[PDB]
Amino acid sequence: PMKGRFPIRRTLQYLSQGNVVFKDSVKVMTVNYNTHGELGEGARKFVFFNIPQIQYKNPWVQIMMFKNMTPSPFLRFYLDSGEQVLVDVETKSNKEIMEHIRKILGKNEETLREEEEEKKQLSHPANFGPRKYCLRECICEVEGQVPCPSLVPLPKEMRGKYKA
Amino acid sequence: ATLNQMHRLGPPKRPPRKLGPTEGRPQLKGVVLCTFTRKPKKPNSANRKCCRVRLSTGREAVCFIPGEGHTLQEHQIVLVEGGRTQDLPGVKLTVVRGKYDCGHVQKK
Amino acid sequence: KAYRGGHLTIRLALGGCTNRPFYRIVAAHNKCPRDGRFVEQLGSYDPLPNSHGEKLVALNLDRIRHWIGCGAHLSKPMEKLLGLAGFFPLHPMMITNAERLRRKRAREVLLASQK
Amino acid sequence: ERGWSGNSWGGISLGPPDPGPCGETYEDFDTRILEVRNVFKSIRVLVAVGNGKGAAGFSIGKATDRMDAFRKAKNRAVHHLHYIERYEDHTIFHDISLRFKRTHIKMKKQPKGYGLRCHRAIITICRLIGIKDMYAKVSGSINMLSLTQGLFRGLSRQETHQQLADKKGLHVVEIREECGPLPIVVASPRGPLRKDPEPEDEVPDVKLDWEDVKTAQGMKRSVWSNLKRAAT
RNA sequence: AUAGGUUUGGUCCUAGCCUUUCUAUUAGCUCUUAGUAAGAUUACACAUGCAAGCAUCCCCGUUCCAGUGAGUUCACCCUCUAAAUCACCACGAUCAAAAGGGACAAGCAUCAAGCACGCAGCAAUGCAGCUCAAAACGCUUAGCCUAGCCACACCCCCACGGGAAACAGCAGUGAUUAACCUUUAGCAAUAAACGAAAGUUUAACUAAGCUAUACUAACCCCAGGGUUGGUCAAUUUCGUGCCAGCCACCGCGGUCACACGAUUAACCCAAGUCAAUAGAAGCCGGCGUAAAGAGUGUUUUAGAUCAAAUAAAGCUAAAAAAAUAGACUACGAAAGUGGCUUUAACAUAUCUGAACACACAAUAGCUAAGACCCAAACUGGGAUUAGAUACCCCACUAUGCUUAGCAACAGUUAAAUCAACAAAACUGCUCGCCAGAACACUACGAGCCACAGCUUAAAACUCAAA
Ligand code: FES
Ligand SMILES: [K+]
Ligand SMILES: [K+]
Ligand SMILES: [K+]
Ligand SMILES: [K+]
Ligand SMILES: [Mg+2]
Ligand SMILES: [Mg+2]
Ligand SMILES: [Mg+2]
Ligand SMILES: [Mg+2]
Ligand SMILES: [Mg+2]
Ligand SMILES: [Mg+2]
Ligand SMILES: [Mg+2]
Ligand SMILES: [Mg+2]
Ligand SMILES: [Mg+2]
Ligand SMILES: [Mg+2]
Ligand SMILES: [Mg+2]
Ligand SMILES: [Mg+2]
Ligand SMILES: [Mg+2]
Ligand SMILES: [Mg+2]
Ligand SMILES: [Mg+2]
Ligand SMILES: [Mg+2]
Ligand SMILES: [Mg+2]
Ligand SMILES: [Mg+2]
Ligand SMILES: [Mg+2]
Ligand SMILES: [Mg+2]
Repeated sequence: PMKGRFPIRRTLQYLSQGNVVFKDSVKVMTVNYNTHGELGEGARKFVFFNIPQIQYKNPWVQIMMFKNMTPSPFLRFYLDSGEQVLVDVETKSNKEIMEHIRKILGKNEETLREEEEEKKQLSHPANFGPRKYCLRECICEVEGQVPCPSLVPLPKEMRGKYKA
Repeated sequence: ATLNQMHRLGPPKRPPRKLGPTEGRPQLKGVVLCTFTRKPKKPNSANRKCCRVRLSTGREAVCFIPGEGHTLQEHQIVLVEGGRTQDLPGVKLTVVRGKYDCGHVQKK
Repeated sequence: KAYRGGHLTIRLALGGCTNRPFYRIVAAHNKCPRDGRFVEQLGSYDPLPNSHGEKLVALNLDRIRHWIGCGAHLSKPMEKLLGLAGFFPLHPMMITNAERLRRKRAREVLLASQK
Repeated sequence: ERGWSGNSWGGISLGPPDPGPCGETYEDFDTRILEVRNVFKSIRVLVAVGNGKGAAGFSIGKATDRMDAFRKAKNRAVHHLHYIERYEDHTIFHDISLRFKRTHIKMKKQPKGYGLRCHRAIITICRLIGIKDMYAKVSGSINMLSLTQGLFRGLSRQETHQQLADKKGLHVVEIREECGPLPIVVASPRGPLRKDPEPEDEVPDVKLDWEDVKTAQGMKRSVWSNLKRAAT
């Protein structure tokens, strides 16, 4: 079987389950957490389960982790403007931490839907080209138009061999 | 191995495939230097018809002549394909019948 | 790729098969090959009448206006297509060729009458 | 009709089992040869029987003559029948991963019309049992006796939906993509129903197979997978 | 992979090799038509003809298109900003160089060190730094990430200069390779150049020629190729007799050969068939007995969650090493430690983690000296059968002696215990190691030493097993 505990974490589908897409301001996220203590349990889970998803959805944000440097776990976000955002995470479950960061620094569903609609415009259905970029290679694939000579020979009157 | 070891070692590196007597080519042209017979390895007994040929690559190699009866002589041009002769150790080339000087086997 | 000089131009790139032409209206660098790299596809043109007896022309008018406003040139066939669509004035040569064909048909009719 | 090959005994039918000394008839049972081997001479034969409605079994028979071995194996098989539970009488209730000795078997429940994409011996035994849709992969040593024993063991140790409902005291609700968001209750507890919901495990600690995940992610590239084949 | 064949007297396990599938090229045999697509082996040498003009002179273009794959992280993103198109007053868009930042193929660590590869100051100058086992530096291989892109354009990377006289433009040729398209037509369409324009030019391109390489559709008569022991669909009668011959693997052939040759019949595919070659598909598996975990301890960038010792002094009873205690099981990292007294004295508040660092350890042998009762490899002498006793006896060396030196850790017994035998099974986490046999405790390279060497450790040929 797949090695390690919770191998589902190492599947693309789980990695794409992440619902936190940081705004463009966020550059760095530091995660200070403690290896022992019940009050930091959620933070530990946040490192175990959700940091991979956050990194997957935010490949250009620098995520760094720190262990047993402070009595209390916390998150810090550095923004492009130079601002710092501190999030205390004692007594908070990993899900609560995810919701908090999504609310304060995550793009809303409206902005994401706008981005997908913008992405849609790039692939105009009316263009003709290779399958990698377009739905159809040629107009001859459209019913009612003259089909390929490869699949249906043209009449002699439309071929140059019989016109020259 | 652990995940760290698999990461450090990386994807398996399949060694490059070994080139055979034809050097990765379907056939090779050759010039017959001498014709002779060789005896099989012994669960079997026969006098297998073989010829030494200088290939277009310059290497000299032993080839097996299939069929009943051949008219190959020295300085004649032949085409040799791959395929081991299972009885003869070290013979890994076979003369193509019906190409250049080597004619097709005479009927009966 | 850096070309010495050159400009963008909206032109017709030929695809399809032997004796079955089809055109893509594209904005591309003039030095690029006819059916090679382009900047954007701005429409299509099927010169063969379909089962309904129509020649189908698709024009991305918004993007055509954008690229003309960005300094793109137009090939003569594209100018003639835009004139036929009513987007541009009729090109002078459509008018002149129509007049020439009228005169030729008049000469043929006069020959028939003379005979 | 031939078996798995022209010269192979495997897959060949031996007909119904003989009427037993107990006085039962078995005209609804079909017998299939799974293996024939020369014992150094005598013959050892592994055969399987089944009525196509969940009752199936297998047995070994040893005799100097092949037909005597067949008869012994068939008659002993009919008296060692497993009953195999079938979901909707066409497939298994859930995926079954087992290892018998050095033979590993992964079985996957499949929708209707999927067919039997299994080892040929597994196809024969499934046809005897009455399973019509299933996927199976055999790994490790492909030993025919171990394969048969592991198959019967895993298929006899499958938990039905009613069993799960009674154990967990909860409704087993089926979701089908072809049926939209409609909830289909396939089983309800016979006793009282627990009012506290199951813990909503955010990430279950299940043992995944790299084979399935690799196929799901599209990184499988085998030229032998998903080949067109005759109806089974 | 839905798998299959093949190691044995037999079963099981492990493990390689091969079979079945899909493409491409070449070869044998065969081949009717129509449409379409694709089309030197060679960065070897090229006869011949064409491939760039336009235009009232200036200019502009010939820097493009077309070609090839030799070399090979100039291709991508961001910053800045030329040239170019259009605004044409720029405002600014579009496009896109040079420069700055980042990213960017494969194999080999037997390529482990590179050798100036950094920083600070206006400069003078100052500091000694910079990259690298998380792979620097180096060698080898290869066009790439294909609406296309990169590189090159006879060679000397470049091209002032030199070799020298150039098809990697189209058609065509010689040589070479298993590899082999016509020395056609037209600028009618589209594209490019030029012109104010009518227009002119273009081996781009368009329309044709050749070719079962491929796809599509046919066919009025018209079918071939391979195969038929098992894997794997399908043999009649003769010939031959371990010969001739055949096979992808296992194998067949010694007078009844379904396995060779002919013949009959059948089977598969079919204008093809399928012989050779090359791709397509490879490690989340293991390490007692099959390849792979037995010297000991400490540190180590990081990762994990499991936070009767020893040495030194003395002393000694039975007869130098220590009866009883010891039926004890203690001390130490291991090796080892068992007479008595005294003095020092037995690391560490998580775990894993050095071939390369430091300590030990046992292993015999050398270099200086010294002692020499006894024993004794070698070296001599004595006695013995009928190649004496190798073996018994005597003597004496090196030496024996004394100094001075050279899988780990943390949990569980819940499950179906579990190939087999060993040693009841498993989990989590980490490190090391292993991918058929032999070549090979090997060769070469490197390091260490140095009479013998030790560590790391291949390749060619061969086999279907081991
Ligand atoms: S692809 Fe359009 S005519 Fe063939
Ligand atoms: K001019
Ligand atoms: K190249
Ligand atoms: K060059
Ligand atoms: K033209
Ligand atoms: Mg058969
Ligand atoms: Mg095998
Ligand atoms: Mg052919
Ligand atoms: Mg061309
Ligand atoms: Mg400018
Ligand atoms: Mg640049
Ligand atoms: Mg190259
Ligand atoms: Mg040249
Ligand atoms: Mg040059
Ligand atoms: Mg040429
Ligand atoms: Mg060819
Ligand atoms: Mg051609
Ligand atoms: Mg011409
Ligand atoms: Mg053509
Ligand atoms: Mg025969
Ligand atoms: Mg071993
Ligand atoms: Mg440690
Ligand atoms: Mg260790
Ligand atoms: Mg050595
Ligand atoms: Mg070497």
